[PDB]
Amino acid sequence: PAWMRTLHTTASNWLHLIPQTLSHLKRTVENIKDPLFRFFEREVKMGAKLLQDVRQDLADVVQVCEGKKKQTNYLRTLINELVKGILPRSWSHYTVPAGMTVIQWVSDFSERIKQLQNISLAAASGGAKELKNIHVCLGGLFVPEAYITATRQYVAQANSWSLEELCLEVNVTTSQGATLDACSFGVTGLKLQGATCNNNKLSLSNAISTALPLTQLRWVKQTNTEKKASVVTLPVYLNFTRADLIFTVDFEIATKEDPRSFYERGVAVLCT
Amino acid sequence: ERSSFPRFYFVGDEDLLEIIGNSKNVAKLQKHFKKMFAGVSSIILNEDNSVVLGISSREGEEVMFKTPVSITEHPKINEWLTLVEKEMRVTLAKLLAESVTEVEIFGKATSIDPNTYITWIDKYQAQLVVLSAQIAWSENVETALSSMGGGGDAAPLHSVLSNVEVTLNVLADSVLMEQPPLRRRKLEHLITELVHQRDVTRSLIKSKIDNAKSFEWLSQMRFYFDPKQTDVLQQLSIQMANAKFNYGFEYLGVQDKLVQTPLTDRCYLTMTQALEARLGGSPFGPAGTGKTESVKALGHQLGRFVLVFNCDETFDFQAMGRIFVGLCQVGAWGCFDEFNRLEERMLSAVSQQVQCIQEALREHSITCELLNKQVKVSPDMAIFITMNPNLPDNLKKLFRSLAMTKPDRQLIAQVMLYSQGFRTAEVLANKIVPFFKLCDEQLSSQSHYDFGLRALKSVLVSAGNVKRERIQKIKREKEERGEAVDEGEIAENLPEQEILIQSVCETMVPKLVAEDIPLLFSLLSDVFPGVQYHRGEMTALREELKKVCQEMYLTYGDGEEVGGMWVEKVLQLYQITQINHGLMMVGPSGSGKSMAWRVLLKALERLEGVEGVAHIIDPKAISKDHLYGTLDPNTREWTDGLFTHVLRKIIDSVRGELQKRQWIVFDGDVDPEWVENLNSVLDDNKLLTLPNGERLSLPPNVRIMFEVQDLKYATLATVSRCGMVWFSEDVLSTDMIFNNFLARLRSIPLDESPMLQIQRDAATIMQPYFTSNGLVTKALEHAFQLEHIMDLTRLRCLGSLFSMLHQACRNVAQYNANHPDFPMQIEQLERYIQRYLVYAILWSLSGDSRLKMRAELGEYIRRITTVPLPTAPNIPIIDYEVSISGEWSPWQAKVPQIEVETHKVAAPDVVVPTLDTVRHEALLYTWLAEHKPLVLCGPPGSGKTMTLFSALRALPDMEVVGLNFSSATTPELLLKTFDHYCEYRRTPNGVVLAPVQLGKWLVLFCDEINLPDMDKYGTQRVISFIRQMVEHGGFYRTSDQTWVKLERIQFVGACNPPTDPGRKPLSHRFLRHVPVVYVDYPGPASLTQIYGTFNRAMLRLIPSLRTYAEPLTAAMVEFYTMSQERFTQDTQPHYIYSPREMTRWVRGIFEALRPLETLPVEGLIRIWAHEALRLFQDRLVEDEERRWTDENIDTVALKHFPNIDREKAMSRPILYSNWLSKDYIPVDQEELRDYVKARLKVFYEEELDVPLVLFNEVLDHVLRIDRIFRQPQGHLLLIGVSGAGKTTLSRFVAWMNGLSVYQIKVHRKYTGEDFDEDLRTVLRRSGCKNEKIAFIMDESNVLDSGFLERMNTLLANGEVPGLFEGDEYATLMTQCKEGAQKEGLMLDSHEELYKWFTSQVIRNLHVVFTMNPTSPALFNRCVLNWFGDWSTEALYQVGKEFTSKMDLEKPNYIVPDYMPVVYDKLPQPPSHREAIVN
Amino acid sequence: FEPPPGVKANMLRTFSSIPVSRICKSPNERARLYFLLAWFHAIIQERLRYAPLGWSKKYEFGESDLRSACDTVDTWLDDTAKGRQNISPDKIPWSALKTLMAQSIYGGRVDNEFDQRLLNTFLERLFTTRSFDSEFKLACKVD
Ligand SMILES: Nc1ncnc2c1ncn2[C@@H]1O[C@H](COP(=O)(O)OP(=O)(O)OP(=O)(O)O)[C@@H](O)[C@H]1O
Ligand SMILES: Nc1ncnc2c1ncn2[C@@H]1O[C@H](COP(=O)(O)OP(=O)(O)OP(=O)(O)O)[C@@H](O)[C@H]1O
Ligand SMILES: Nc1ncnc2c1ncn2[C@@H]1O[C@H](COP(=O)(O)OP(=O)(O)O)[C@@H](O)[C@H]1O
Ligand SMILES: Nc1ncnc2c1ncn2[C@@H]1O[C@H](COP(=O)(O)OP(=O)(O)O)[C@@H](O)[C@H]1O
Ligand SMILES: [Mg+2]
Repeated sequence: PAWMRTLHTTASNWLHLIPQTLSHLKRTVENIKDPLFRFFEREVKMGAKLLQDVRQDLADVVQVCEGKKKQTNYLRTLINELVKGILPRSWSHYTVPAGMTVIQWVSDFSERIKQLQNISLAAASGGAKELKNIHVCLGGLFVPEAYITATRQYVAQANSWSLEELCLEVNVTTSQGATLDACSFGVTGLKLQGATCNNNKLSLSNAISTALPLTQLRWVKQTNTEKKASVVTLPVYLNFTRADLIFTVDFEIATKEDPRSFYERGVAVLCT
Repeated sequence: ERSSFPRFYFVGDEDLLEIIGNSKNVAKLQKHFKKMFAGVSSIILNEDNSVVLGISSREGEEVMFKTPVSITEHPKINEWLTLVEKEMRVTLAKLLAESVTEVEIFGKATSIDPNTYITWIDKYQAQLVVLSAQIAWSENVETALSSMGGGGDAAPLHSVLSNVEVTLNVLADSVLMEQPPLRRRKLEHLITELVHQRDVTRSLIKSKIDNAKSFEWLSQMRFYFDPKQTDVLQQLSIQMANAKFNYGFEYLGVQDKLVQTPLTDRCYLTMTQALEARLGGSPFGPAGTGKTESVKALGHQLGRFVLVFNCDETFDFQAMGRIFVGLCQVGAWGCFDEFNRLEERMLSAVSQQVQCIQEALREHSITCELLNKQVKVSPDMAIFITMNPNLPDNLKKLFRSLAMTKPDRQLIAQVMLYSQGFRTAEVLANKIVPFFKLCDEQLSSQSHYDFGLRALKSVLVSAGNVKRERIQKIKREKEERGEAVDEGEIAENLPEQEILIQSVCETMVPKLVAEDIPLLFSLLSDVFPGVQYHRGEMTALREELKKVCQEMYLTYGDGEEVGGMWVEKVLQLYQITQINHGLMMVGPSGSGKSMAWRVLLKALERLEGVEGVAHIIDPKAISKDHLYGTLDPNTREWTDGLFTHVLRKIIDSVRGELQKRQWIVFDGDVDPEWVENLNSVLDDNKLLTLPNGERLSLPPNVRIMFEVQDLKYATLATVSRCGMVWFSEDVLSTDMIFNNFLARLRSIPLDESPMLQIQRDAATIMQPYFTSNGLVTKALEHAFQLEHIMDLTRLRCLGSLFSMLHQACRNVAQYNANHPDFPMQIEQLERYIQRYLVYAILWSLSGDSRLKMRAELGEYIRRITTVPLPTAPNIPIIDYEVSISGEWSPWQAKVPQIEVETHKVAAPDVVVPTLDTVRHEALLYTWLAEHKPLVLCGPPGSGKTMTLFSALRALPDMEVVGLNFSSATTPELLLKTFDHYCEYRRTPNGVVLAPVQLGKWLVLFCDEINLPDMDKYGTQRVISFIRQMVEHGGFYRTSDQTWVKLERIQFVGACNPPTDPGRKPLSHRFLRHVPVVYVDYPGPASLTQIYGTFNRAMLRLIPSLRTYAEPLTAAMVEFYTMSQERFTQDTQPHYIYSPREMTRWVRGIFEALRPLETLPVEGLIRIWAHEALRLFQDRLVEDEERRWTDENIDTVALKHFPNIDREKAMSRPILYSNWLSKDYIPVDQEELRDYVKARLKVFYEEELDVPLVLFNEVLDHVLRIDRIFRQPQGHLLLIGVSGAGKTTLSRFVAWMNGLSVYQIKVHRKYTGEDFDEDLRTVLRRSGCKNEKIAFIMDESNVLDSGFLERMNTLLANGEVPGLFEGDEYATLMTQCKEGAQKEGLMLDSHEELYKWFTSQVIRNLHVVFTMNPTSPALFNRCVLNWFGDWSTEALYQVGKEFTSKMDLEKPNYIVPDYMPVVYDKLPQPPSHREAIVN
Repeated sequence: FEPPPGVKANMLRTFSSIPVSRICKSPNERARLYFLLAWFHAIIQERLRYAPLGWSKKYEFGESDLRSACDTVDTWLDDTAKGRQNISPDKIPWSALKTLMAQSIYGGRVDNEFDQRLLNTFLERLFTTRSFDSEFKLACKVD
């Protein structure tokens, strides 16, 4: 049948597109002590398992397409799901937008695996100290809130502080013109919608979304001071559907601006 | 009757009848008052039991009536019940009034005397002191806003808040010291409510509210009590926002206090506004957010019940409808849980019911139709439903919604830590809550892990208890050293982060897997930096653990020594026992959970002087209805269940079991089917709810533990509600098992001493091989690398090896007994023990794998051992044996050469001994001597059943009962077998099950031990049931719920590999006890021996051919070898072979050689070729395969019979028939064709007339069918496309040869029982009447696998014991007796007539299966016939024969230039008719 | 059959649904505050169309919520003004209505904290004693 050939073509295309393999992080006691290493090792393990599953999936589908394999029950529901163009249930292990089709999911998975490969290569080249200095897209990660928690743990353990007494400061600077403080972590890919941020100062704009160049998460000791009237708390959603709440940032609005207008207009920060 | 005093409507017809009949019996009315009233467990009366003096709670707190109600003055039940409730409400109101006066005296005071305050608290109930505090605070603040009503004035709210603060100070002072638990609960509730009051008052202070009518104050829940109001109902009104509620004033007793988080306050606001608008609320949200607790607290604050129904998948209606209508009449609230989990029909029905109830409630703003009855719904009714993400469409309008998305865990921890008396509660809470978030997120996900809010509450309560214990210890130390005692000073200098860390560790470390403990400590360092805890070792408990381990032959250690991990696990179990009432040891089978808790119980009994008793209940073996209790749907009598019975026995305290430490352990798998009733016990309330409506309080000394090997199918509700101890397999190291085995061998004898001395020498010999990294350890490690037909468990192999070493010691003792003059010396004993140990490792570690893996293990052990081994160049050690003289002797010597009789050729009884048979008999006797159940697993055929049956009949004192397990097998089969062959007897130890006949060891042989299907939760009831008796040595008689000890009963099983279709792998907990031996297909040598014996028996009829027995058998086994090798199962699902084919082959050769008095070797070759073609050629599909078989049979005959002529002995038309002559002789196909056309015409004349055309394929198939119908146990599997003529040919052969045809008339209603009945009728007509039966079967007739199992048993054994039981069995034996009398045989005893009936059935009945192209076992029991489809030749013959009447003769027709030649044998000139048919 | 989109159409639907007698009662400001409630409900329901932006999820802000809000309005206006023809805007229980329609009505279905914050912003912008002025701005910079 024609659909059989089309499925063969798309499976071969995706097999070509998706990277080959993912390398696990080498275990070490000093690395075990570091929390960032633990989080990134968990992410690498999950990503590698999912990548192996998807690759073996595509290989089995291609082999069925040649005709040397019989369609088992799992393969049959798999092929039905593929031809109907919806996301397979087994493939989707991390939180995903509801309406995203298979092709977009495969492209996103390829991007995530590329980021994970870069992260693993950087970790292997150096160690936890180099692992702290990696600019990581929150959308690319499977569990970004785990990354936020890992950064908090690293800051607390480095300076012998308690976790509960640390608060989050966000500094939005360009990638080139950024300073990597011991308590600062580079985060890329955050998109600001409904407003534009300049010199860490929010301004209301009619643009659909403004891309933040490089968001720096700085954990500082709780100053125990009331927040100023010109500060605004913005949600950070995982995707455009706004179904996942990763964390809340605090930004300083510009002069003459009204935070109530920021709340009404649905200004938010998106990982993707 | 129920219309008046609607409060008692809550109970059902059962309790209504009970209270009507026993109205004078007030002592039996306490169960009712438990059912309806709130805190009440019983009503206090005098010795006369005639006047209701007072009321009591289930905890022990009681109220005294100001004016007690005299039942004598009001004999009517309803009148005095109404008087009792009215007086209870009035007493609650008066007590509330005077308590409010007392607390007002307390209020507006600079300082409070702790003694007066504690006296006021002790005088009163927890609910009442909480209400008094609420009223006092509300009145004081109301007067205060009245004062500032002028505005811009001084603030007495500061004074009120300061008063609340000083009350908080004295409260935190009081709870630090030791208090009674009831006073502790009252103090905790007071602290929680006062903390909430302080918070809201500080909020009012910050908001600078100066008007009493300002909404910010109006939103807070206000209580307004009016002492002068005549009606006690109207005295206190609970107003909040615009809603006004009247107090329920029902005695709530003592219940857990819900902290007043902002989410809870918002819930109160929304729910009160909804109730004001006369429609309930629907607080949806995710799991573990306290929505149900919010409903409970809102109801309790208003003095009303809620009944939180549990809406699981298995949900009731009749009792559900009863509790609903009772609630509607009484007016007490009702709440739901997990509503969306209900079934769609269930959901719609409940939605309609609550829709009617809500519509009645709205119309009240009065009776409604409920269960075809009128129900008076009180105005104060409310109903709430909690969802997990929506409301049904008919309810979306009638019901307000609320988002219980998350609870405030930080404030919950702060308030509850302050309740325990902790100082610096804010810091501790803000540390602990994120720590539990990290544990939920960062730690590896596991089935048994749980870090919910309930776990946090348990941790904080345990922390409070540990702080109290530390304070008490410091106080005792200060009493001993010095005299200065002051609670405040010891409280001040007491570390608290250390105490919290100690509680957190004690609670969570036991449930952590091996690799998570460092992660937990890293998390603790991250959250609690620089502060650490040190585990306080239990010195006395460690000493007594050592003593009990010594007594029980268990190895014991401390820290890093052998057994240190196990000892630490036992101590962790002890701590979990201390801090929890519900435990759960989770770990793979073989980690020592059972022995861990048993040793802990024994050590505790020897420590505290409190004797411990343990009840082991297997939930899966017993039905849930019997497990919890049976409520008769019609007679309405309640029969208490097993768990219910043991709980009631504990409660009654007949023999001081309350003083005892009693542990109920649920040894067996867990699923969300029965544990849903236990969820009400594992929680804080701890009560045994019963369908009858009875409630049983859980005693403090009762502990519930579920020794579950895994938690995959367990719901998170159960996991969150009980403590967890993780028992990894690393806990029980192999050296520990070795030491336990050696200690038990050295201490206890096998018989129940010379044999004890023999055991000691044997252990001394094998000690070098059992050490760490010894021979056995390395052999086991390598054996784990191999592949086994069943999943490999370390403890299974170790137990089998230990049992077989026990048999080695028994053999040594027997040798010493049989040679009294020369007992075996030390050197010979050492040689024998070493050789037996090597052989035992060989046959135990790889006793359940193929021969190649056995050879791999043999070569490995030969490489790694120093024990002497046989020097055979290629023969493996396994085929050798260890003689009593300590020498390696081949098993071949033990194999004899018997000669079976002629009339017994290939009879079911005969079992020709061989290498496989003799080795399996030896191992079977070995594992039977220790009475260890064993399973014989192997491919279809292979003689697993005959080997087992012959070995069992060999020993005289062991009787055999065969049990054919089906796909629908249930333990009731085993109970029925026990009833038939055993009986219950009362003994001083207890009730004992033993066989009726004395001095016999009954074996319940299970033919298919893995056939029964597992439930939806992956558990087989029969398997767990058999395991329960295998391990505990008994079970519970469900008739009276009594432990029954098994005596002289043991189990033996057989099965096929689990990879085969329809086979479910056995549980590891069951496999651990049962050694498994793999009965592969007998080797070419074994087949040669057995069928050479069969041939030598067969050929004695004709003496001139006796010399050709050996070459005939050799040719047979060789051809069968290539047949098996070539026609593999991968080509077709039915391409299987076994020795059963050879048995059929020899049986057919016998049956066709018996009529012929003399016969030259050419005829024997011809008959051998005919049977080979009928067995290994017709089952094929492709013509190339058939040509291959013909060529190979030609080559085999030429090779093994060279001095013969191929034309005569192997003429191509090998067609044998009994139709023409009297004997079964070859005949030319032309006479066959003519005679069978004549018989077809007679078939038209007599039976149904449909035109049948005769093509050569029908000739061959009719010949095959006739040949099989002639043979005994002739069962045909007609495999072919529909309409080919399978059924018609079968009927034609049956009619021709005289067998009466029989077909099933199956319809959509045709259940199993009809099939068993029809099989019964067929069996009677074939065995009891000596009348042959042709059983036509088609796969369309098969409706379930059970039919296939019954037919398979019928094909294999010749009959099935299942059909004929009791009266039917007696009727069958009457028929068989009369039939034997008619035939001429006199038989009396049951067994002889049954055997004669079985012989008649196997000789007479012929069942033919027709399927359209599948258990391989079914294929092996029939001779598979390939009908296929009509070929081109066949279709052409049908066409010509049918269209011969029409005249298609056209001389004008001229042959084409090219003629289509689809017909293979078309004549060279097509005429018109052949062209048309083509 | 689906409702016509638009704030205007929603407002006419709301006003036609509510009976004549209920809106014109003893307090003449009841009609004004009912108009404010109708405008708030229309704004919320039309914001529901732009679900990713106007809200976080498609809540069920149906007519039952409007009926409950109107009932709360009537009860509180009865309680504050005991049969009085004219009532000052300051004496109007604004805080009661704001909290009731932020937590119980229109807020019970709100699970996201940010949607609750937006609802509070809308209520505090609309329901205030400053509204009873002729210069009140129901919206700012519409075009
Ligand atoms: N402390 C110990 N030292 C040595 N051997 C032990 C010890 N505890 C138990 N054993 C042995 O190891 C095995 C453990 O059996 P046990 O029934 O306790 O384990 P289990 O994992 O709880 O089993 P199951 O899940 O089948 O009930 C037994 O053979 C027992 O004799
Ligand atoms: N020792 C033996 N004595 C007699 N027959 C034997 C022996 N060993 C194997 N056979 C032959 O092997 C075949 C299989 O024997 P049996 O019917 O007992 O198998 P089974 O274990 O019941 O098979 P299944 O897997 O179907 O349960 C029979 O035809 C039998 O003649
Ligand atoms: N405000 C509160 N005060 C005290 N305990 C609470 C409170 N809220 C929740 N809990 C506790 O947290 C857990 C959550 O309640 P539960 O009924 O299991 O939630 P859900 O119904 O959402 O599954 C329970 O153990 C409950 O007692
Ligand atoms: N040898 C034959 N010649 C002509 N017709 C036949 C022959 N065998 C079967 N039939 C036809 O097949 C029909 C019965 O088919 P049946 O044997 O029940 O199918 P199946 O082979 O699936 O059991 C009869 O009506 C008969 O006409
Ligand atoms: Mg069998």
